[PDB]
Amino acid sequence: QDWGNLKRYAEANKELVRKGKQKDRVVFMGNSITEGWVANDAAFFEDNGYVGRGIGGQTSSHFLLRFREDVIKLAPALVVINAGTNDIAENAGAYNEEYTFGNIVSMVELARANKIKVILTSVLPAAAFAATQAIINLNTRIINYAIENKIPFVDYFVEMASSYTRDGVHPTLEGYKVMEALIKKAIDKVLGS
Amino acid sequence: QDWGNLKRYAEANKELVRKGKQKDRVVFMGNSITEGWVANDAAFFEDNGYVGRGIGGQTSSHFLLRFREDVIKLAPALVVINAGTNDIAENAGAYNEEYTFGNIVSMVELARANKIKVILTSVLPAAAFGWNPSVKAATQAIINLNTRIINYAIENKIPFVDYFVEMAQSPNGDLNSSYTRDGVHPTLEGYKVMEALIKKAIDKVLGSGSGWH
Repeated sequence: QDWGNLKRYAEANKELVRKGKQKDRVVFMGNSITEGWVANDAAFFEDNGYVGRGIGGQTSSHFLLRFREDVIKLAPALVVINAGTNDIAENAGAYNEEYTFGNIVSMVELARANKIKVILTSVLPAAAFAATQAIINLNTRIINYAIENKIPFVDYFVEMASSYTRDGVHPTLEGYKVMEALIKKAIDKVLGS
Repeated sequence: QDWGNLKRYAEANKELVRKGKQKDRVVFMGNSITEGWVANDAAFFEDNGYVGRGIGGQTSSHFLLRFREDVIKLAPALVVINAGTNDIAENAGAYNEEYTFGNIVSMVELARANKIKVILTSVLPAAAFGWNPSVKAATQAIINLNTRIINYAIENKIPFVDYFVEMAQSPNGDLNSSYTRDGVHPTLEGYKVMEALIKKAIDKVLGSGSGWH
């Protein structure tokens, strides 16, 4: 058993460490949208020196368990954390806003303890404006925390289903292309500052 | 679902916060050893203002998941971490020293981010019994993990309480046979050895809490 799925990237991490620490490496942590980003446009990551560490179906608890191996040990300059909303889908009745939010705080604090800059992101489903309440309440709580602690963040807007989404939840390839320009702006500002 | 077992102490944490803030609270994070310590010797915790947050069978990965709710949100002065016994025992999966040691470091960094002092501790010696061939390899893993912990403690000026050296026996490095009956918990005599060490170390960090006596 390997509940956190540290196995998923363990060999890939080994191959990275063998190739030497890298300037301005950015790690993307997240669930299926982050996983699907690499699947849909691997060259965006490879060309930019970005490392995708997304795993579909996972919660912020899994992210916290993988954080040291899949982020800290890669010695990145910056980590993009897409976490929060997916716990509501995945945990359904057991979702607890305090626990999810606390996992995000924990990863921010681990990143900062290791001199890794942070961008928090969220991909807000279109029909989020049943779980609307939980999604908005969590996103607003993260926004307030981000402002109070000067954490840059990016709220990707998913249109109503559109050449950018089929279901109003997940990006198409074209939807990923427009998320790329936006996240790059955020990253290059954070790395330059 | 609640793989970390945040449910175990959720209600007890609520009732603790209801009773108000305590300046010198110490939280003990741990597995069956720590859970059974409160069961066998509640007075040691109650008399000294310590809070036990042990859960049986749990690994350092569980502890990392529970750390914010069961340590940070209790606003303690200090957290005692004893982690590793079940990582090595493999009751919850294969053992990886890097993963386990890294979970301990992550807890230390979360503690420090929250102005909580840390005492790190040795994983206890493995108990030899019957026809269990895994015990000699577990002892080598325990000693190697404790070495990673103690060098990290030295590097970061963190106190390290060496239960192991006081509870192991020669030549095999396994548990003093007197110090366990069930192979899961120290006996009370074993807990008393651990109490003298950890209380001395807590009092060194926080000062004497004896009051007027």
